[PDB]
Amino acid sequence: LPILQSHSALLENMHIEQLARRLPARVQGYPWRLAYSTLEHGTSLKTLYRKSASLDSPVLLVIKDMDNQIFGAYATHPFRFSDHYYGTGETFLYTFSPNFKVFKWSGENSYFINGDISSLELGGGGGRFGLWLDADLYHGRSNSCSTFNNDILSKKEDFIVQDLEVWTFE
Amino acid sequence: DELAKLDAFVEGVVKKVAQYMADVLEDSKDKVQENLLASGVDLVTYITRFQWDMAKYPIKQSLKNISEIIAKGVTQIDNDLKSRASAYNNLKGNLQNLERKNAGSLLTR
Amino acid sequence: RGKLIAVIGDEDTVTGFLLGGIGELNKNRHPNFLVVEKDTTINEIEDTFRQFLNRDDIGIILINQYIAEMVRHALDAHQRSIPAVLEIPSKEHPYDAAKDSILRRAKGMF
Amino acid sequence: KDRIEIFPSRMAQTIMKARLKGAQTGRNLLKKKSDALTLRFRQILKKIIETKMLMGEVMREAAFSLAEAKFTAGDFSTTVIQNVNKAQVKIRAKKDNVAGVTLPVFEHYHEGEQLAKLKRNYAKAVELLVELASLQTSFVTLDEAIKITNRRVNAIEHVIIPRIERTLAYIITELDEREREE
Amino acid sequence: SDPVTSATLGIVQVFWGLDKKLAQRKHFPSVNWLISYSKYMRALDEYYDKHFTEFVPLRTKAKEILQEEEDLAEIVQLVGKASLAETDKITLEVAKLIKDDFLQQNGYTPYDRFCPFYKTVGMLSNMISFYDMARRAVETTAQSDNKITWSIIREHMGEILYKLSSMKFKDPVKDGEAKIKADYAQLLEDMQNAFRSL
Repeated sequence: LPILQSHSALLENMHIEQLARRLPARVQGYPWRLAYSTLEHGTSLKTLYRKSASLDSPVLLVIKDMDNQIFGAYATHPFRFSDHYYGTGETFLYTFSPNFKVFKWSGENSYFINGDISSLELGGGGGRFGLWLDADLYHGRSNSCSTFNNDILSKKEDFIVQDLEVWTFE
Repeated sequence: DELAKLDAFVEGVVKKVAQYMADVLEDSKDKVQENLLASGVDLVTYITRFQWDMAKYPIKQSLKNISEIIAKGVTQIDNDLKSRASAYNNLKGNLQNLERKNAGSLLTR
Repeated sequence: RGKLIAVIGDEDTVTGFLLGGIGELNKNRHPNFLVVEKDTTINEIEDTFRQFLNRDDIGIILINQYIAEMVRHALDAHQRSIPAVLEIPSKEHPYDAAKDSILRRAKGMF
Repeated sequence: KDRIEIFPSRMAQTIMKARLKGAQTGRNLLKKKSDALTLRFRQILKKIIETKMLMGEVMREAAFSLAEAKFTAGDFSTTVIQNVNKAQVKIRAKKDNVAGVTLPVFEHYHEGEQLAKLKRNYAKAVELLVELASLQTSFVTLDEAIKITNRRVNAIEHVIIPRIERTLAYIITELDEREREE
Repeated sequence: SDPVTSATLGIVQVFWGLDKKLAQRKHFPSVNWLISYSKYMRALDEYYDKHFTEFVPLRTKAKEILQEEEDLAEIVQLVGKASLAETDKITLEVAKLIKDDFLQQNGYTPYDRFCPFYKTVGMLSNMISFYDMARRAVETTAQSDNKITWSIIREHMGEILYKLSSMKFKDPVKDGEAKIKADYAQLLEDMQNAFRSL
């Protein structure tokens, strides 16, 4: 019943079980491949976009902060540099806090994913982001945004990435 | 015209992915045709109760862009069916060829 | 606008590459092909090959290798990169092997 | 000439040490340019001998198509030579860059079932040939630029740097003379 | 190398060196911006902070642009610009603008006999504002189906480049501080509107 992965490091089986119940029909019954990991490939946003640039299927983002909280997003499109917001309403944010919560689209706006040379972010609605990351994958921020109506995904609004992974279904 | 070609394509992908499920399940074509579902409801219920899925296909995009979103996903389902069907049929062929060498002449056995 | 492609061949690979849509005849009514019929004088397969080689409208020259070989003198003497001479194979005469005028640059390497 | 003719002084030392660091820097950048051009040249040589092993398929099939087609129809080549006019496959020149060398390349653009099979089986051949001439116009242009670059790397190493070093050794020798006279 | 120069640079807090290449090419004043120095730049820091606020970041970036161009110029002589990135074309072309239309100053004409420090800070503010916008437009359209270049900016913005290169021709004896500031602020608005329109 639990899914097949080609390796793993931030997720234990109880995280795999609870995520795999929620992923869309698009990606049910596919093995998970590790596209990027800070622990395998070194730590930078330019490396994350470089490893993602060949992809053409959805991705799961997993983050562990320095307070050990696990959170991230499921995103309908790979993380790429974009002039404007992109993605579709099957995108969601999630956290284990320590109980698993998932914040699917509110229907209010389509500000799902935005990538820049110096940051990656998800959500919108004023100055808010459900998840923002710096060029180093060192500082990030999470606050409630009206795209997802999310909680704070970390233990704090402002956080340090301990480590980060991007998985693709392929 | 572009939609008229795309309808004939996706109707074909629907007929292929339904037919190959009857080839896999084997038990009876009417029981398979009765046990087809979309969104976990009977197809007559699905069509009768239709509402556009905003999440999968965005309303506020152009008709052309929505058409291409539907075409890409259907093309993926077609390719992945072809891959999985080929990989499954190989086991079915090989297992039958071992059975054909339990059968046959004392020369071929 | 753009260049043409030109053809210097046995009659069957001038029906090939012509049922392929290559090649015109210009406003001066100069053609774009040559047909090495069996009684062709050896000068002819140079006389037109030099005309192609220093026209402006020809981008590629396609030559069946056995009649590049009849002019191996004039053909290896082309040092420029402007019209590219492809030594294609033929029918019953053997296919493209060694002896090609361009591959020879890599003498210690191919 | 053995030396650069500059008159001995601490100003002349400062200038000739600036030339020496200049030439030794120029040599290392030109050695990098020579390698980058040579890596592309040893790549497209593999593409050339690979593509020529597809001719031995697509011309065979085209030849068989022609035999079958002329066998079917009785004739074409008596008239499809004579029917030539303004015609539908041509070349646009186009460009690629390698370490600042510009390479010319070509781009193809386009203006009864046995005859249709023959039209496919020849059209798929001119798609090898317009590719292969892009590789051969690149290769012949890239070979020239490697030779010019390797000649500069050699001239800086064998001609230009030694003349600077002989000049710089003379200046130091003459400044010792002025000091001993003083 | 001289004993008088060697003794003097052991003492003085400011040195303005010449370049004989600038002198021979009739660029004036012929001051070498890569060997000159001032050791008063920390002492003046409170004066600039109180009276100007904007300037020290502009000066800092100007000295970076002029050193980056000196690093680029040694290499384009060997390999002929064909490998050069768009940000680096942007860097060469702003370094020229600074050299020719800010660092160059004719001392024998009414408009530039004396350049006041508001005229000086205003010109440099606009040239460094152009560099920020132009570099952002190029970088922010890398990894794109539509990509900006220096040539695209030049074709779109030739009248802004004309206004920028002409800022030196304001005469502070005819035109007051308020007029020169209003003209230079209108050129910032014209730049921002032109880049927003690109």
